[PDB]
Amino acid sequence: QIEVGPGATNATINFEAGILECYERFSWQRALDYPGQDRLHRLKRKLESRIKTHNKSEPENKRMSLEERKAIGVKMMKVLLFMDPSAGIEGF
Amino acid sequence: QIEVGPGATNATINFEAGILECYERFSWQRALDYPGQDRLHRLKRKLESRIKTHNKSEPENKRMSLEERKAIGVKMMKVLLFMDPSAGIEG
Amino acid sequence: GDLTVKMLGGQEILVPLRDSMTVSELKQFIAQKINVPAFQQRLAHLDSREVLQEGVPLVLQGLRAGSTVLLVVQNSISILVRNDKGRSSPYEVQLKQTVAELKQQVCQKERVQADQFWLSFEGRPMDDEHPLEEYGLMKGCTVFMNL
Amino acid sequence: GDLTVKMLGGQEILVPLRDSMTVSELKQFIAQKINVPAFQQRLAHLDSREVLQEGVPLVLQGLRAGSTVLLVVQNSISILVRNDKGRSSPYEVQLKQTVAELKQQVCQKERVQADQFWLSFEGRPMDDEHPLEEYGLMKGCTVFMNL
Repeated sequence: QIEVGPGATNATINFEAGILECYERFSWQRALDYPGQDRLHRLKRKLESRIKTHNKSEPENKRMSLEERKAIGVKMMKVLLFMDPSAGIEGF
Repeated sequence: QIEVGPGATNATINFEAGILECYERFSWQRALDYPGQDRLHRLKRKLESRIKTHNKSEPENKRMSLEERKAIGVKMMKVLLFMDPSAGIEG
Repeated sequence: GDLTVKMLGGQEILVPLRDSMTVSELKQFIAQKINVPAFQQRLAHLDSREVLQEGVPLVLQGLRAGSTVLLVVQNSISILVRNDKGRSSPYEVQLKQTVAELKQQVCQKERVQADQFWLSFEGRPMDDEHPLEEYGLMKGCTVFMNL
Repeated sequence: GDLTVKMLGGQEILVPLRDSMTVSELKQFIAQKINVPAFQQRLAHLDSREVLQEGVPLVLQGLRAGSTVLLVVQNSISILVRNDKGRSSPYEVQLKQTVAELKQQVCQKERVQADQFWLSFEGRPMDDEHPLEEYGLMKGCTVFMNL
């Protein structure tokens, strides 16, 4: 659905990268239940394979590890949640 | 595993509700790829069945629908992203 | 010149705008290009992350040939709220924005504190924690300031 | 009196403070009762949203029998960076934080400017803009300072 173009795959990699960082932080509060903890780890592994297949078909100058993809993920999450583009790294 | 107490099933309900609302807001930007859109829909269905089965075993005084769980979901997401409890409220 | 509006999903929308057009004209432009109404659009600089000021031409806000603008779409709406003196005032809000921030919004918008008044829709008092979809607000409708 | 500490998974810890008790003491009590060290703990007033001040008794910050405090746990690990003379010095670092920030921590920890050195792990240079997780630091692992 919608009108999604190319490069939505890259932005979904990144978006989910931040979803995972969110589950991680959540779990630190001993608040992620057991099925959800396995949901977290399944997310991590299938994300890492999506990232290596993706990075290979991209410029090495734009080839990013999971851990840098998760910084972009948190940034687009903070802009969605505060519906401010001014929250990417300027809104607090 | 990590050891969680009671009420982790509930707070996981709410957390994944906010996860859903994040997606939804995402796909409005025509940014959710096709496998991910379907990930959105599977998440929503599996969440509502979790919400009714869970809500049956809770007081009517604390029985919340999906759309009101998603709002707590956002409130816990903002504290997780900014690692501040001071982002739950008008911050 | 040529300005690129980038959206979260990687789309870029190259508004050729030299001019001295305001941001209403920019939101209008892009709104024609991707079928999203001006009111559903929040905008900011790509690096300056500051949300653009309306009254000012974009040439003043240091936008130049090849600049970059971030576009976020928010399925929200426009409404009026009218005060004790009877004058209406427009407000765009998010359906999931709760009446609490709409209150605090008309606070400094008008010039009062938040701790005094109800706020009502169709002679229905609105409850501070509850969001606005609760009270079925549509395009352009009207909310009441209850002293 | 007695004060409630709530966490995102519905835990609530009931810490009783009486006299002049300090937030350091609070963090320590909750640390014993939950096996999470006091530094990995960020606490804030439930709704007053003001993050509490350290050296001051909680009873000044309007905390009282019945109040509620929210605890969010931030995870970090302890590492060592060693200097040119060879002395490891510890540091508590967050994996998402940037290197620059560790770099800025080693500056004032060892009184130097940050314009002077590399900062390397597994003899791999560490780029100021990347986060530390990129390099997979672990508990008690050792980062190098290269003038």
